[PDB]
Amino acid sequence: FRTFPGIPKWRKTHLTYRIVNYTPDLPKDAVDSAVEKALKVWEEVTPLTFSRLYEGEADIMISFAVREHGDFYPFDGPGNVLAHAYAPGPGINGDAHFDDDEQWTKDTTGTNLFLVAAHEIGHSLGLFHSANTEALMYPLYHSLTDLTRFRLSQDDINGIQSLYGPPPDSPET
Ligand SMILES: C[C@@H](N[C@@H](CCc1ccccc1)C(=O)N[C@@H](CCCNC(N)=[NH2+])C(=O)Nc1ccccc1)C(=O)O
Ligand SMILES: [Zn+2]
Ligand SMILES: [Zn+2]
Repeated sequence: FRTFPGIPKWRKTHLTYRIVNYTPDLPKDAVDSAVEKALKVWEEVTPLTFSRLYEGEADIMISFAVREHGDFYPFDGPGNVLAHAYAPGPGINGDAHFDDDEQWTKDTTGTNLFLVAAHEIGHSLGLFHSANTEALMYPLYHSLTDLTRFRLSQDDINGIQSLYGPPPDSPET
């Protein structure tokens, strides 16, 4: 995890997101699921909340692109960069791009989209590669016998929480 020159942090908890386009491999709902999942993954370790917008300009407008797609980060075929994302902010910032020139799956068999989505989103949220191998923010793909149990490492939470931090358990004191 990391911050930025100005400290990454949205001024609102009620965030919005949107998938501009999908990949010629997965179904729509399936793709959106990856985000829906990535979001929840962080929702578990932040007070933040999310909402989808059938139309309009959402805060996190997730949009895929192959090869060149603006800026200076030209995709190229399958493999390599699976998905990249920038710190939070207007314009290029907040957004997240995947590789449309790559296969995708909804579980541990292909390049688990959600698994990748929870990484890119991390950049969007305001944290970068962490110092743990079990972490999904690590600069290397990481799977599990059962992703249905997957979780972010303390390394990841460290930042996501340090920048925010959800409330304690209700049934307490
Ligand atoms: C590209 C961006 N996103 C990562 C996701 C890594 C990840 C880890 C754990 C769970 C999900 C996702 C990514 O796609 N990394 C690439 C490496 C990009 C190197 N770029 C460069 N040198 N300019 C990656 O891991 N590719 C890859 C694909 C298949 C197998 C192994 C690695 C990043 O590197 O920060
Ligand atoms: Zn990009
Ligand atoms: Zn990364």
